[PDB]
Amino acid sequence: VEFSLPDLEGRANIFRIHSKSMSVERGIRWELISRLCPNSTGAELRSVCTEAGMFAIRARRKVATEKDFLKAVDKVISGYKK
Amino acid sequence: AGYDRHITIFSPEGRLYQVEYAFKATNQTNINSLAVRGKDCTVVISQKKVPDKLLDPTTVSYIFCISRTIGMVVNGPIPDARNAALRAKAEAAEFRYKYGYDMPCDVLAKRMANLSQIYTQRAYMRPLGVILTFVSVDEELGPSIYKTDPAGYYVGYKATATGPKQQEITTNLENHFKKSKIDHINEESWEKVVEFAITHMIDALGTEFSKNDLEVGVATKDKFFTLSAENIEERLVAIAEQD
Amino acid sequence: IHSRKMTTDDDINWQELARSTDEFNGAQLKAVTVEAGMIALRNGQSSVKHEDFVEGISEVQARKSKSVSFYA
Amino acid sequence: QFNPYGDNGGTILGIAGEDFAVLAGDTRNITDYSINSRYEPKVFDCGDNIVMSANGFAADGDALVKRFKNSVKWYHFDHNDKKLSINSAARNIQHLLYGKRF
Amino acid sequence: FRNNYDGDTVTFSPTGRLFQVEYALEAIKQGSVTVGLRSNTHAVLVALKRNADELSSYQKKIIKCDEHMGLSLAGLAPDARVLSNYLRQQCNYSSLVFNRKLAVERAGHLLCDKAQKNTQSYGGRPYGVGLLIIGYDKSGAHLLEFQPSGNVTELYGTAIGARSQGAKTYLERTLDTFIKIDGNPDELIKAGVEAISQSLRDESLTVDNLSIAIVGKDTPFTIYDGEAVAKYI
Amino acid sequence: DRGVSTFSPEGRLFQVEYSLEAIKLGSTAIGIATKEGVVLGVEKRATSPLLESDSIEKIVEIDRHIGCAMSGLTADARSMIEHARTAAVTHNLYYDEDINVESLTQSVCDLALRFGEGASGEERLMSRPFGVALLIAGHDADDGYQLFHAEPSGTFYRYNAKAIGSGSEGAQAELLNEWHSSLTLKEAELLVLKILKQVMEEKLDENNAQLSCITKQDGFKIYDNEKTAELIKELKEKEAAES
Amino acid sequence: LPNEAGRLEIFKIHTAKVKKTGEFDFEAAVKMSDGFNGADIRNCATEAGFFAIRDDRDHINPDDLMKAVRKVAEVKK
Amino acid sequence: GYDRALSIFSPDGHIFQVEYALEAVKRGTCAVGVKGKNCVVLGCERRSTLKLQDTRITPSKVSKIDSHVVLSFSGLNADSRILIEKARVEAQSHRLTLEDPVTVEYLTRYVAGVQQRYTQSGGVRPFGVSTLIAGFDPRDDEPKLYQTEPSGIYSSWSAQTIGRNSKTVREFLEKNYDRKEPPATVEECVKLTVRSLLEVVQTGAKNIEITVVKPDSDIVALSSEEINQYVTQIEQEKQEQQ
Amino acid sequence: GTGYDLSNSVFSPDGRNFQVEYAVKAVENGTTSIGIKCNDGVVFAVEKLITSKLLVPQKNVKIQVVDRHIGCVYSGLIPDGRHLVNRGREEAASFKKLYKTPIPIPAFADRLGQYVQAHTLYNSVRPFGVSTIFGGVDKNGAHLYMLEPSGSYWGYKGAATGKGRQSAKAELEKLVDHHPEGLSAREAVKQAAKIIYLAHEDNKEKDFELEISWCSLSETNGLHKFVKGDLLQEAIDFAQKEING
Repeated sequence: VEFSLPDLEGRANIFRIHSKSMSVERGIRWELISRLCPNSTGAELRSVCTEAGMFAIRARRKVATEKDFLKAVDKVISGYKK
Repeated sequence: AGYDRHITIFSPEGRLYQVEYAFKATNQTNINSLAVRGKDCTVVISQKKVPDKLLDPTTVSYIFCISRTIGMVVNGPIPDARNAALRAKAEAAEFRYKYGYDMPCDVLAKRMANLSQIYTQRAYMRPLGVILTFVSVDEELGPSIYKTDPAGYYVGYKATATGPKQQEITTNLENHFKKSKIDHINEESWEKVVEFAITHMIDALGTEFSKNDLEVGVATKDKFFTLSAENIEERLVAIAEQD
Repeated sequence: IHSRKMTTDDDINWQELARSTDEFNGAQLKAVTVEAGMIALRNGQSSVKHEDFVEGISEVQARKSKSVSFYA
Repeated sequence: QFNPYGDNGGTILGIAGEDFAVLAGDTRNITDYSINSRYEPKVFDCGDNIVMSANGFAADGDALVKRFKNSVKWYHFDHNDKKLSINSAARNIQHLLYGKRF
Repeated sequence: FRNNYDGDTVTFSPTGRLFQVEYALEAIKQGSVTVGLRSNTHAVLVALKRNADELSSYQKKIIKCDEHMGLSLAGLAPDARVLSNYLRQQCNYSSLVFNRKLAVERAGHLLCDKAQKNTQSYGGRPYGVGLLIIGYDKSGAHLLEFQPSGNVTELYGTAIGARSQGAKTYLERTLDTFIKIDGNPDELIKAGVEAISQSLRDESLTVDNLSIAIVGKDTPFTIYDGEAVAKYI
Repeated sequence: DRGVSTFSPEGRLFQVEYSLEAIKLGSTAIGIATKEGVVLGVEKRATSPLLESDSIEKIVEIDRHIGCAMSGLTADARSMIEHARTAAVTHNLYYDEDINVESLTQSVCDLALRFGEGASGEERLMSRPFGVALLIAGHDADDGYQLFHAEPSGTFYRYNAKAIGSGSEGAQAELLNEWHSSLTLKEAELLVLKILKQVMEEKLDENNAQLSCITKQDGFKIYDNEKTAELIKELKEKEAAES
Repeated sequence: LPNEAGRLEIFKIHTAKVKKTGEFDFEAAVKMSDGFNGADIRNCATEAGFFAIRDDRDHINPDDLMKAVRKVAEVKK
Repeated sequence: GYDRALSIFSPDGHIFQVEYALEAVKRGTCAVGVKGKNCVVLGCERRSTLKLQDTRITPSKVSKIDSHVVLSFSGLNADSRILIEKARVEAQSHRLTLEDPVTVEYLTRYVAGVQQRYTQSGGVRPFGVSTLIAGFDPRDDEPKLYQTEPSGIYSSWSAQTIGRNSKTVREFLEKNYDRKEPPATVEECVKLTVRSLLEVVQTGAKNIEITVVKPDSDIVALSSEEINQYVTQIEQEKQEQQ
Repeated sequence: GTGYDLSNSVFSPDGRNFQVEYAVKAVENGTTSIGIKCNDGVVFAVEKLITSKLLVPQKNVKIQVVDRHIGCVYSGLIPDGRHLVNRGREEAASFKKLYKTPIPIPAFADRLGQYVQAHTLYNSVRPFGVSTIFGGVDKNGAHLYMLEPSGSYWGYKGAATGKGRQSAKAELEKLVDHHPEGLSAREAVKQAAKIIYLAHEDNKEKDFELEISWCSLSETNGLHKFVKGDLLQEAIDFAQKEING
């Protein structure tokens, strides 16, 4: 059974799924978030939603924004490299 | 670099693993040799065996005639022996054109040693395993024996042996030469020279060997010849004619 | 031997399937029978046709599986 | 000493017309007063509506032609059987001719 | 270990040949199914062309080397081209030097030698591509199988690519019949299409995947390409 | 380092696989070939006041009938262009006419094979393969308007439309729905802008996008900043009136 | 490693307790080895015997013995 | 043969050797170029800590590539000579052959090209240097500023900064320049350049070397005396904005 | 031990490099081929494996000619054997031009020997994994030689190599003893065919097709020619008569 590398359509679904439970303020398209991943594993995806929430809590927020999700992709992938 | 025995470079200890292993297990190929000097000949006896009845033992060669006058006795395997033979033969011939003169044992020995050394430093070649004993009866020195060994080391002998009955051969000749006060025996005919050789051989290796189990190469002034099978039995029977 | 134990539609040709599998071992021919049944399980069939087995081979048996036809 | 270069005669005539063109040539091949051939095609079809004749000295004709025949073949392979244009073929010859002049 | 003998192409291993070489034989099966068949007067090549997409256009699985010769590839593309150029070069020179077309046999043996040289060279590699090379020379009709380690076999019929064993069962039965039809192109051609669709078992056949090439006693290298293969199914 | 002749159990070389990894990290290049032209569009990206954003573009002209847009490493695409210009120039001199886009891709792909230690088949002078993939678009008088995707692996396929880059998975999917066989040059360019807007996390300006076109009365023609912006101006209003 | 002499003695000794048709030429058998000590020689004996269980007999030919020593040599050193 | 590998792929689609080349530049000294719309200013560090250097034969950071073109760098001097030499030859090659003064774009392509080669080609490694190339095209009064990396990539930039604390100097510069209103007068564009480069050199007003390039071969290096004066002034400005 | 399994550019303590051992092994992993010296000639025969009816007779004969009077047959892997021979050929053409005489069988042994030995001094060239049995008639008598993959070679009276090496030496050693060396060249085809039959008994998973060739100075006149027709056909019968099954 694979748990290696999923598709663009696939990355989108796993993002959509962790952020339901969260409050959010509008302007999110999952597709856009997915786009910034050149290659991921399931571990990385879980890290994008949870990290995106943290930028909001520092500013003191309950909601998540399109900006936050982008910011979390950039951090996670780059650390994974090397 | 790499490592010290995956490519040829110095060991931790300043040794070379490849030359020492080249000394050892290239004489254990069911080969034992001796060379002794005549008065006006040079004699070599060397073992040479054929394990099939289906292997023509004529082609089986480990005394080679390098030129019409020069012989080279190889201790070690036929893949190696022909790399050294090709070099020897070429060197012999080249020498003959260029310098106008027949090739001495010593010059050939020295040239081959230096070449092996270069191949020892190379990281994409090996030193050959073979031990090469070059024989003739030079008109510039008399009967001669010069031996090279695999490390790029070489040195002249008056009588030599190889294979682990080295001690036995040496001691019998040493005691003999200390008594007679000479390192060459005196006798004209080649026949009596081969009988002297056999005497020391039989005692020392503790056995006698068949015609096809021996190969005897004789150096004479301006000829080197190998003795036919009947000719090698004639000699073994001739000492036993005495008995 | 495999096809006694379990239902089949009694049309399945071992020789033909055998040409279709390359470098299969005995245990792996037994795992194809299981996968042929997993097709069958999804399909709502209680037996296996030839097709059902062909599809079984395509899926993993985990040591060798004949399905190669990709390259553009 | 040596110069193989001479002459072998023959005559060719090319006429461009309204939709058509001819390459007419005699079939006599000589070296001096001796007859080398009394039929030997002196117009030859290289393919692609291109017919060709190298009149003069034979020895150069044969060479010029062989270099060019392999170019017709290589043009096809390397460009998926796209047929050779009269103008393009003319440029290709120019380069051949110019390639030996030593 | 695997990793111990894999790194350069100059090592043998206890198996009798290098691991990498087996991986080159494996690649052929990945690439396209091509069947080869002959009678004794003509020889027929049938090949399935694959592309990647709807809006992709096919990659050619027949490369014509001469007006009496061509070959099919199966496996790695980039090597199949480097080989087809070499064969072009070999062909032409034969014609320039010897006035000679280049026999299938003659070509196979030159190609083999080139293959040994690139499997003793350490930076070099097996090609990773097998080829079915067809011709009609003055040796008769021919099919040869080339493998990228230098294995060259002359055959009546064979297949490389997807379920080779698949096609081989078909051919071996219908063999005795079709090969004694000597002087009728169409039958041998019709047997080729009948075969190739039964090797398939996770693909289907269609007109513009299929492409047929025949060479023979009265057929100079001719491809039926796209539409015109319908009339051989 | 890493083998240059060492394949996977499938038989796909490490170096090829690694080639595929650099490609996926560039900015999208999208081509649609139509019946009146080929459109090639790129996302140039980056907007800064410390950046000259309209002095850099990713659509470079090879010839008066051939362009290429790239995606992947840009430094690598310079060696590919130097080889490609030389080959096209030498063919225009010999036969006076246009070189075929498929023909060009094969000539380039031949020199993509060198990397590593040499062969005895080939002299391998480089160290890695090229880490850029290209969409080469052109015109020829014998197949009209065409679009080609060259992979650095060796494979080159003709397409009617293809996208490459990071955002290609989405992009291609859109291309198919929008694609039909009565599509024209003017529609295709508008549509390119739609695709580009959708996938951006920004506003589409001509300092993050560049258009280009092919018409056969002018060859390969760059759709200039001034025209591309006028097209962007028209987009924003019309889209923002469907909402 | 044995002698030629050592191999002969041990072949003769092993086939003495054994039941056989025909006088055996141990001398060939020795050639067909190259340095087999007593344990290796025993495997050759039983090997011959296997074709004799099949040939439905408690005796063995010269013919069996030549084949037998060679098959054991090939399957190892 | 030493045409075999010495630069290999990453699994991430980078190259190991290019990632390591950029690190040497960062540890290094800082060079900057800021544009007016009349000049292009280049600042280069000379932070002599020790006083036992004799500084008329201590290497400079400013090279002529051509009489209207300069190259500045941050990185290993040893590698930079090798690049600097090939770039002078290329300016003279054009001059000889085209009968024409050199255009900035082609030179940049050339500088990019040797570095690009050495990543691609085997038994060589890329240089340890990033550069800034600037100058003016012939019969042209608008400034030109290019950046090249030892990856071999290249770009134009309105202003760019390299070496140690590149972040800090970009970030600052961004607040003090607009493309719509860049500076007209030499004095104020130089004031800004000296002020950015003060903030990273620490103490420096003889350790900062300014060279201001106006159109077509008016290239003039401002001196210590002049620089000390702008630093005084900056110490007056910082208590007018308090 | 180690380094000697990947290289040949350094020397084993065993006196025998592990890579060299692997080369011999692939020889025994081929087919049987043999060679018979006789009182005027040499006769060569090989077992050609039949797997399928998709293979064609006498185009996948493993007998390949060099010069005019040397026939060369092998056991091991096909590509190694053909490349080795193609090199023999080239040296043979060179020989003929230069010395205006055909290439000897002893000369050819040396030519092959030096190409193999060269690849066993270098780790940068990989050697051959075939044993090639060859021979002919020349100006200086009849010769049978066998080349082994170390770069060891000698002249033999009889030779075998391959899967069926043992069974072949047995059947040969009886026939050679009985005769002075192998009697006539005619007789030798019949004898050969018996040897192949015994050698088949180690295969038995494939059928075989018998292929013989000869080089004879009394019934071919010094040329290498195939043995086919009547002579091959009497030989199949002789084998099947005495050898039963």
